[PDB]
Amino acid sequence: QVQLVESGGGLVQAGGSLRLSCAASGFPVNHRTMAWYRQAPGKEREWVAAIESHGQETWYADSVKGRFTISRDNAKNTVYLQMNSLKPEDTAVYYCVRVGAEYVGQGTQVTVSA
Amino acid sequence: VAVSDGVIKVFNDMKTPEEVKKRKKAVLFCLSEDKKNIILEEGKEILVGDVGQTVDDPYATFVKMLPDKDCRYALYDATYETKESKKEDLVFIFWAPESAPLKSKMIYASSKDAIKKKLTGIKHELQANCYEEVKDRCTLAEKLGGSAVISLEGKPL
Repeated sequence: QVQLVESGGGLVQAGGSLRLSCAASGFPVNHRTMAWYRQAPGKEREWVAAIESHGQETWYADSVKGRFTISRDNAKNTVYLQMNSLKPEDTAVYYCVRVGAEYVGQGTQVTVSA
Repeated sequence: VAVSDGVIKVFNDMKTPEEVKKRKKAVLFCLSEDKKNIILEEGKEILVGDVGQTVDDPYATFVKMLPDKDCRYALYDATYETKESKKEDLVFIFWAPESAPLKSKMIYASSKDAIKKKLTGIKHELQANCYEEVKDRCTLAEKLGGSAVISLEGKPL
């Protein structure tokens, strides 16, 4: 029943902007702690942004502070990651997950060309 | 976040009658004060020798030790049965309740991969974000051996 469907990735020029979306079903995004992490091939996952359940307190990794914003639309049951000032080091597959739950979607590829 | 020696030792121990009574049945791990290390949480364990003496239902006692508003890791040594076999396996548990503060919760969430890599040979993981999930014996049973598991921790499912 639970689905986490990321989209919005693509190839972007360094310095550009992109907005990722995760369309969720089977649970309400405003009742879970939703987080974005990214994974480059052969590397460990890097958690980059999260938004708490009920309230909207946010958390950001130091590597994306000042450049990324996480948000959600409760009515659309969707979580977003607004990215600005993208860098080659941001190239990765991006995943949107529930903290404390096992299941993960397929992610969306972001590629930033120098 | 570093993993303390103690966590490394306890895992390897869990992988004479008096010595057997000192083996861990369950153990909780938490962040150190400076949030730079994952350490044993003092006193938050069940020993094999506790069971039948001060502990009657170790899984229920384990759940009672989970904090309402903070995250934890844990190892639980679970016994379970299918129709044809009786098995015992370690389960790595990540406890992340919704009302835990986001800042340290994200440290726990982002550090889970690093601690699990220290627990070489760990075969099963249960993540939970509320008590209804962590108390779901059917869910633990399914994380352990799927739909073939019919009893768990000495009780029928």
